[PDB]
Amino acid sequence: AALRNQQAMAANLQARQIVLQQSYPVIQQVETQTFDPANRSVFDVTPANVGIVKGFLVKVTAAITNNHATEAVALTDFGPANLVQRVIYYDPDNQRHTETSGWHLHFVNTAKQGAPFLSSMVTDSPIKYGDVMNVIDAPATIAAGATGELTMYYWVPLAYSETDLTGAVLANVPQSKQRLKLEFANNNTAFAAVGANPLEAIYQGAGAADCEFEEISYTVYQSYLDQLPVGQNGYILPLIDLSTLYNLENSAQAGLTPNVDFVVQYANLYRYLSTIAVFDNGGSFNAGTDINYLSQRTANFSDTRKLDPKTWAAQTRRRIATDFPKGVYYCDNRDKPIYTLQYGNVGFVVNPKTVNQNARLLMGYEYFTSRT
Amino acid sequence: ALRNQAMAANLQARQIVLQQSYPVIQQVETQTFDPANRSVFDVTPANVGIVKGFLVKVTAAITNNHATEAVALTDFGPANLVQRVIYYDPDNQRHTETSGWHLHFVNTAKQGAPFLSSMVTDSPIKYGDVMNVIDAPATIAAGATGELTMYYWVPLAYSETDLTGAVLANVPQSKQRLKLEFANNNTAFAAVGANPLEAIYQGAGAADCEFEEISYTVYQSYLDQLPVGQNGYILPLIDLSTLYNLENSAQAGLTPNVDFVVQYANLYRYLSTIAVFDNGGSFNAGTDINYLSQRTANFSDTRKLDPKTWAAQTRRRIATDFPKGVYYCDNRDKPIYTLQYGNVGFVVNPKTVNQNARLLMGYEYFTSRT
Amino acid sequence: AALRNQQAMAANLQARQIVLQQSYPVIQQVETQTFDPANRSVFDVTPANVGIVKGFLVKVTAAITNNHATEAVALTDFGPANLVQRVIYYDPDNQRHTETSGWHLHFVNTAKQGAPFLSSMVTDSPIKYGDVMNVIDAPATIAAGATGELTMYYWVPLAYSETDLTGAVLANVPQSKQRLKLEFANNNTAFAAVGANPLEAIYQGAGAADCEFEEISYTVYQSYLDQLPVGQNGYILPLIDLSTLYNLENSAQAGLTPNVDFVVQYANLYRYLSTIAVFDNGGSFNAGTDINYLSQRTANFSDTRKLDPKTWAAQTRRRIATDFPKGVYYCDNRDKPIYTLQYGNVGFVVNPKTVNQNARLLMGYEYFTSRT
Amino acid sequence: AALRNQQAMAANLQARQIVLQQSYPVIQQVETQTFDPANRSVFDVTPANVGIVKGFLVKVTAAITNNHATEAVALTDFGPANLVQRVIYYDPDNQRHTETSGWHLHFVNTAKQGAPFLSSMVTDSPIKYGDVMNVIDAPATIAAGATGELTMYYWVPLAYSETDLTGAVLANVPQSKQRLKLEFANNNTAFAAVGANPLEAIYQGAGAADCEFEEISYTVYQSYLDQLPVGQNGYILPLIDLSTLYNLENSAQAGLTPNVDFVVQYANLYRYLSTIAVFDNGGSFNAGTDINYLSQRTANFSDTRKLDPKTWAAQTRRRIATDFPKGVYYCDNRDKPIYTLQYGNVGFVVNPKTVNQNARLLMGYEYFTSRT
Amino acid sequence: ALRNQAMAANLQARQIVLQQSYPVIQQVETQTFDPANRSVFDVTPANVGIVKGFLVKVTAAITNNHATEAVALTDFGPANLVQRVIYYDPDNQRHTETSGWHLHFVNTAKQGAPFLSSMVTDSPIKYGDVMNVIDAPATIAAGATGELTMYYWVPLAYSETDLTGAVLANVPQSKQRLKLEFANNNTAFAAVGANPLEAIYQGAGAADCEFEEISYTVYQSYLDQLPVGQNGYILPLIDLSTLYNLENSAQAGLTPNVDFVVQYANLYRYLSTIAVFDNGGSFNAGTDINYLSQRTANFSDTRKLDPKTWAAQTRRRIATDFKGVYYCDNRDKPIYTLQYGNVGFVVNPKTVNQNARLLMGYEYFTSRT
Repeated sequence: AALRNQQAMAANLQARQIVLQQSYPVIQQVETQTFDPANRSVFDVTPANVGIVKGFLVKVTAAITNNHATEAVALTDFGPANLVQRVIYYDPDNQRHTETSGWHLHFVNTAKQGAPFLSSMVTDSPIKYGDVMNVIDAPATIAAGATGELTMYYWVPLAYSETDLTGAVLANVPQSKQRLKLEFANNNTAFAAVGANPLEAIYQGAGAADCEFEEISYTVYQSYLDQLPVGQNGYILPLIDLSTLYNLENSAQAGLTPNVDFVVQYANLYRYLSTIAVFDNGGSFNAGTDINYLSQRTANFSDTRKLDPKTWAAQTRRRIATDFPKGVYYCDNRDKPIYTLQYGNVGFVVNPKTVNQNARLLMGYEYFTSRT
Repeated sequence: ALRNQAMAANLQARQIVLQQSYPVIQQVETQTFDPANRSVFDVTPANVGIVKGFLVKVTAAITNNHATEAVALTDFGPANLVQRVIYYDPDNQRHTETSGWHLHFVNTAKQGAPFLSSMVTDSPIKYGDVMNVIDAPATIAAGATGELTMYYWVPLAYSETDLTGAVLANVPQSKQRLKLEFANNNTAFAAVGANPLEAIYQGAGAADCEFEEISYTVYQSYLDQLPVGQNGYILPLIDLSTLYNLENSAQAGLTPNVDFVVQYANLYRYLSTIAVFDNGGSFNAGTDINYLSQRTANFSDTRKLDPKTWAAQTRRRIATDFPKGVYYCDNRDKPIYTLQYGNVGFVVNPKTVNQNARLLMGYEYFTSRT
Repeated sequence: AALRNQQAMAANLQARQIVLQQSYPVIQQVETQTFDPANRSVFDVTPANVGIVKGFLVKVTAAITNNHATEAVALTDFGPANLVQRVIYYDPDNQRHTETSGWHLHFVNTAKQGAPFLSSMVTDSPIKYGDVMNVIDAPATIAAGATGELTMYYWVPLAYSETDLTGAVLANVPQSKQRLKLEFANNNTAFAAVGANPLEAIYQGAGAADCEFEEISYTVYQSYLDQLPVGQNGYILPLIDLSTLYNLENSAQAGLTPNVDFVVQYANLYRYLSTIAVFDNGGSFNAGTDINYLSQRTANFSDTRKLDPKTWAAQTRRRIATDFPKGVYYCDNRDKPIYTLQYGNVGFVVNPKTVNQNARLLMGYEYFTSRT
Repeated sequence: AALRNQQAMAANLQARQIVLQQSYPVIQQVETQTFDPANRSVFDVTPANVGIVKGFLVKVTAAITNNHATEAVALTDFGPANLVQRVIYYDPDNQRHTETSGWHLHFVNTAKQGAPFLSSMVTDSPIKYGDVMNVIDAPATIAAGATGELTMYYWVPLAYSETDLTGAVLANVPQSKQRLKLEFANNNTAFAAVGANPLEAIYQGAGAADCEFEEISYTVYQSYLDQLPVGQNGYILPLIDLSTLYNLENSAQAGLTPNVDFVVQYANLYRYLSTIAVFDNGGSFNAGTDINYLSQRTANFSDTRKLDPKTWAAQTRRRIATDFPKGVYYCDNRDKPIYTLQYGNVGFVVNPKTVNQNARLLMGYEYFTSRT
Repeated sequence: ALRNQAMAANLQARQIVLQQSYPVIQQVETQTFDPANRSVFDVTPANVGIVKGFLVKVTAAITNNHATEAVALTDFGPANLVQRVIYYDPDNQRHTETSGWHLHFVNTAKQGAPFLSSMVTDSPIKYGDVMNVIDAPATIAAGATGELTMYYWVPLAYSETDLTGAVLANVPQSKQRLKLEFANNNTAFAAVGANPLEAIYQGAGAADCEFEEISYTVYQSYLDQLPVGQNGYILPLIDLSTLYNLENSAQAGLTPNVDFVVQYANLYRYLSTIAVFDNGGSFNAGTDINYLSQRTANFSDTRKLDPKTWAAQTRRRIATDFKGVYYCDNRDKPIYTLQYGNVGFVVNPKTVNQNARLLMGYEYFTSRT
């Protein structure tokens, strides 16, 4: 009783280690396409069915021309992170894993790297290191009549990390394809007029109505483990890792009122590793000034980290070495995931100071859950 | 496992009862009233033989006293003439406790077509909607009075041939209780922009609509002349010690693109599930949903489907679609039965979630009186 | 002698019942794709190899634009049922089961449901039931310059029904894939000009030459039984059910002449459950007026149901509660399948009243046959 | 000792024969697509998992328009053979087999046929045989403003031949898909300007910059053996044949200097059946005039066929009844494959007479090697 | 299964016969005639040794007597100099019964290139069409006379090394019958717009074309000096009791986009199939066909292919194409149903003209039973 799982854990970990030691990691291009967003913006990519799939690195480039006669546009807070609006992955058994927004996926990529994802840090080095290759790049502004070039990368995870295969997918089933759906930005989502909500946009400004994509291009690279190890009983595989879902999902909630606790409940069964809360205060994104405090509480009137916005931000600076954009708040629960079974119902709390019309909290979650 | 013997006996006894007794449908009560004065009634069934169910006939006259604005039927319309029903047997045990609209949708699921409806055909012979069995004006114009008729079947027995859930009432004098809560001037009419879920009519003239009166007649269906044997009454003991109930519940906490899971309880054998996506007062034809499913912990989904494909399965069951935002799931041949609370859940992954969104659940299940 | 089969029958039925009682039914998505028919229209789907496969529910959607400057097009009699031109299934042993046209598969789906497949019946109910979800839908006409949206569903059967597993497929063989081939409509088959044969088309009219698909999308859902029951001798399985083929096939025959019996022979060995005969009278499809009578006869000059077209149609109204489209005739032989061994050669007969140029009978059959 | 292999050989050959005698050969379409190279040119085809796979016949058609106002373009030496730039195949175990250029695959198809692949020979026959069906076809020139239509076929081999199953693939593993990757020509590879290197191009000429594909279409047909024979121990299969890789691969080497032996070493372990050497003399392809001689030598200063270009070409005329295009040299070692273990290191030699800037030798190899 | 023994013996006997006997090709008959008077001839072969086949040489002079219009060769051209052939062995059993054009196409399929053709090469040495073995003027102008030469090989034995189908004729005096029906003034010339299937020339001057004369010479190929053993003549009994025949048939009832299936009979082991799509007198290069295939009931198609891909397989067999003529090689694994129609040849037409039909041609083995 319960000892069977203690054994299962060791067997799973043992097999994971053997797989990591014996297999060979491969990153391979699976598809590349250049398109005009005016014609199409939704794509369904069919990755290869080889060994254990760890994730996908998605490269996105775009050329945007601001055709306005006189006015410019400037990057929104999320900018190129909004080149992909939504990403959804389905495994060979047609089970959904990650299903979230490009901006949420990007903030998690940053959280897991411990710094702005794939960024180039600035130093005093006289040797010419720096932003040489423009891996993630977008012009701060695009003047009237100008064309800007952007590059963005997203890592869509299946496995939790390079050493923790929890969430990985065994794609060996012939005739049963995986599916990576990408819903890209287009001329209706990428450009926000002055005064409009910039949340999902790339550029905002007085020239927005005349901005257009010349083209968008994407290349999907699939990362997997080949040459899987075989034993007496055949393929040595961590069964728990491969039967666990590691997913990112987002949601939206409204109903905030000044000085009243707004509580977003965590669902049961899911083990929440991180939580992101974006306070879209009716299109306004503020640097903590519209919030009294944020917290996580296990009901029973018990906060584990009720903090003023600046102190909450301080905890985040310890995790990613900088602040997330205005109105974006992060919470790390990786070592002790929020799990309602072992702590009772828990909720994420925001007590707003100021609430504009159409205010809402956009939540992003990272979690583990059993397939069955 | 002396169960085989128990079940074998139960089934034999059921057949003898069906073969030997005689079916009776009898009026037990009629009443006319004004919702302004009262809307909750406790009907006392007759204690005779084996009770199978109650057919409740409801008629109403609604007057739109507005000066110039009309109102139109909501999606549920006359199905909201009864807001709730509750049945207590002679032993003080509750069976069904649910909403009028859920009861109606189950009546439809069990019939295999919109309950007591008249199907349209090319027949030149004048069959058709001759008797207006379930009927309500599509609109009631300013100053007009509309006449409505609605029927509900409150089941105790599962069907005419399966007496599981039936109630033996020749037994003690202890009374049965059939509680009915009717629509009133506060629930029947929804203003433009208001949630129409529980209403009968919605529109610009709603504030000035009112019931002229409501009338109901309850007919009790039972088996009389029960067969007697050596030890006495030949009765299906399993059938009569099992409860067949309909129940509803409400759940909230939906978030775009995240699986919203409503856990099934253990002990109950769930025959069907209905989930209504009240998206903050808006009812959409699947466009606000990514997919629906039924899932077992650590064994994934047994039917994760897009909304149209989910609707396709329902079309095979009732020959049409349920109203907008209403989703049905048939598990009659293999009832959801966890044994462990929440081993199985009903899933809805929403595409868009408005303010005050929630899922209104409706269940049909069997469970032992224990 | 012959008693071994009487036992085999009981053993087969007993095992079928155990399988149905013990296994758990599952319907799961296996593949979804959106494509432009101008680029490709033939797909080979590789389903999953899990337990006993009962069939596939195929969802097909499409957007069609009529680019003609002035003329409209209208649905043909078959309409969206022609979104799939042909379907062919191969089991793990590479044996072919169903191999037929989308229209034939659809008429059989209707015959087995007892009403137009997945249709919404019209009633006097004031409660808002009806065509709410547009499960099978297509606009009656597409005007010049307009775009119409269509949805179609086909059930590709392996097992005869949900309770009769005859024809089902055991897909447990690792490395031996099943194959579901779908040949979709395209810009050359979907649109018929005025006067052209509408048989295989979706729309016909004066604007046909300028009609085009914007896109077609399909999703294949696989229905199967999981958690198969095990006994003393291992897996309990109905061996006769799993070694019998339940197939739909179609063919074409020509050579009709006014007032002369046109006879299409049934082959031996096959047990024919139903027969569909479409009188493509040179592109004209008539409501029985071009036929004297139809029949089934066991040679030896012996008709079992020689009937005038209206009386033949009456028998069909008893089966599907309405008539099949113009020129489509149905015959139910489910309780007593046509089997030449037990009745001698048998043929399906049509004695035409009028025969246009290029007249032919398109036959559709539903049958059971032994793998070996 | 070593006698076990002598037995294994006989068992393998015996089983191969049984398989060939008992199975039934099938060639079946698996996928067809029409696309615009401007949008995409790389495709990953998932073939069916049925029985023993022998190879794939790939049909490619294209429409090319020369939009130049005044100048024409003419076929390069390789022409339509460059419609496919690269082909790569992976078996169910994710092991790579052929990985080469379309031109190399085509020259090997020719070598194995004993004449230009799928060509129509010219004869004096008065009966109208000839190029009736244009199986492999391309207009010699495409004038300014004209559109040309091309058809090309490639056979991608797994099995060595129809009677020698060495290299064939057992594709029965459910959930483990094979993969046939095709990288097609596009508007950047198909058209060479005057003076540019024509190696990978289809057309070259003064109108090249304005040439474009209207479309490219491909259809993949899979050839396999069905109804595999079963014995006492189950499936009768040639284990050596099925565990041996028959692959084509190509490479590039530079560093040539006039009158000096340029040697390309053969790797160990591989059994080389044929060698192709293309002398890309800085974009110039000459009919032997830039070469002193070619040879194969087993190191130890020992040539087995050191020949002047015309005599080398004479040996090739005995194999394919004509010459390969300018600068393309072929060497048949089928009966006695080059194997470094049994002959020591061996190399292919070219001693150039003239060497232009950017000269290089493009090598194409056909070989057998053990999976393990 | 004493078959292994029978086959083992048969094969050994065949090899002894091939090793010990001596091949002979001998003229048995020559004749010149005017098609206006007669066009059907019954040639009597010599009854000697084991007969392998007959080489039939046909020459003809055609005069275009039209005042001003010419005619041009049809697609089959001189292959239509013989309309039909029928062979009866000494036991009154028929072997081949087919058309001259089908016989010619099989001659080509068996050679692996256009029968008795001269391949063109870059050789400076003057090899080439020196002897005009099979030859016919592309056109015959008004007032001109053209000279034609055609050869046909009527096989009994399957090949020079496989005596299956050969005939033992040293046997009874009972005569063999090689029946030949030649083209005549009514079949050789097609008017513009008329079906050219069976014609040699077609064109505006056709009505006034005529044969000046036709001549034929039949050469018989056989094995003499048969080996004798203990019991007597050492003979491959299976080879000599098996018939190797070519036969043709016609089928109609084609409809656009519908599978047209021609069933194969049982008992016969079909080595090859030829299907000619006579689309109402029009012969197209695959453009009127969606696909062709060979299919087994309840096991789908073994080779459903588009017309060009079907043609590609044929190019591997005869080094050229294959208009409207389609070939299928099943030599290594002959179509053999056991049940009539278990297998069929399929053609799904794209366009069907009036009077469309498929003209089938078969090569098969079957026991004398």
